[PDB]
Amino acid sequence: PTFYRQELNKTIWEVPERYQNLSPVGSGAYGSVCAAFDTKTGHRVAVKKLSRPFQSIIHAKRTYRELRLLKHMKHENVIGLLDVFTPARSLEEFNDVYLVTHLMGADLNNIVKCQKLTDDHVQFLIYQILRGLKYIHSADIIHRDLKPSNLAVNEDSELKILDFGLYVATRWYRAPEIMLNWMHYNQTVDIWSVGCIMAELLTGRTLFPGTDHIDQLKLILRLVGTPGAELLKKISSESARNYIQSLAQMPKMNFANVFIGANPLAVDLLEKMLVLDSDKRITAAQALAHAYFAQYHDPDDEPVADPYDQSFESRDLLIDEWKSLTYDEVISFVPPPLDQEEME
Ligand SMILES: Nc1nccc(-c2c(-c3ccc(F)cc3)ncn2C2CCNCC2)n1
Ligand SMILES: [Ca+2]
Ligand SMILES: [Ca+2]
Ligand SMILES: [Ca+2]
Ligand SMILES: [Ca+2]
Ligand SMILES: [Ca+2]
Ligand SMILES: [Cl-]
Ligand SMILES: [Cl-]
Repeated sequence: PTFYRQELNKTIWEVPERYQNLSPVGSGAYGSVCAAFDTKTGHRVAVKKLSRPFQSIIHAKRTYRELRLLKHMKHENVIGLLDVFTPARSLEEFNDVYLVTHLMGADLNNIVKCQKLTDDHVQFLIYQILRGLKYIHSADIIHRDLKPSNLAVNEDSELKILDFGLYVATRWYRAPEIMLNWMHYNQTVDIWSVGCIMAELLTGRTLFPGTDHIDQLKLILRLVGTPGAELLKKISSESARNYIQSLAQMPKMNFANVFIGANPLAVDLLEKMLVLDSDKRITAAQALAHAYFAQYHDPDDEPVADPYDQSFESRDLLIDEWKSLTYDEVISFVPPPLDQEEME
């Protein structure tokens, strides 16, 4: 392919002539993103240029991690790859990596902001998040920082999870076990986040808008009640445990009185998601079977992922080894068919 250069976001992008009309649409994880027109298929795409992908072993391994992850993800509610390219003609000059996916014009904050969503619409949005999470969780991949700005949405409210498995971030949607650095956690950290997202879609208000980690924990405990001693097991820091134990005891609120006027099935699902005990939190696959999603649920169209080999995560390799491995993954990429779906 012939490449061309264009300055975007104050830096030179070098992309195949196939991709035209590049225009910036914001930052992504470890890179920045432009919308583009794919002249081969007439489809709109998003191209992410990774920022300094091989500057250090930290960048180099995270570049490999992201490319491996995105090459594996093949689900309608999860960001995957249409293309990956580099202007380099050999490994020796390989220093830049561009990732291509279908263009999604918005994030979930653009949906929930200037509209009173209907309950049927909220169901569809949360259903899609859970379908994507069932898939990634089935490959032992967790998001850990799921939030509206990590949900890409198009003009028809079709949604994809992004930046899973990977500047001041909001902590308002993080699972308490993550926010507070608890010793053990599981895939249901992401279900807590779904509960906070869903609550906000139903009420139009952030569920736990804490000003710091302590204020956020206090807001959480006001809703769900103070935890038992069993939960202290999870917390290494004695001062943190002593603090939580020292709090005046609070009962769990009845969610029916918090989410006044919501579909009772929505309230019931929130009660199952917003539990402090992560071993008692509903899973994505269980939530998909909940009656709240009855009109959308379809067991034939809620697939799991092929096994994903993450053995590389435990390995320390040299920068040039990560770089060569990443180059191999760029070269071996097989673009998917344009049409991968059939009528049910
Ligand atoms: N507009 C749009 N459409 C699809 C994806 C993205 C995207 C990507 C991304 C990831 C992988 C890839 F291969 C290509 C792009 N990373 C962050 N974002 C956006 C997520 C919403 N806020 C703006 C940036 N942006
Ligand atoms: Ca990891
Ligand atoms: Ca169906
Ligand atoms: Ca088809
Ligand atoms: Ca379609
Ligand atoms: Ca069927
Ligand atoms: Cl967000
Ligand atoms: Cl701790």
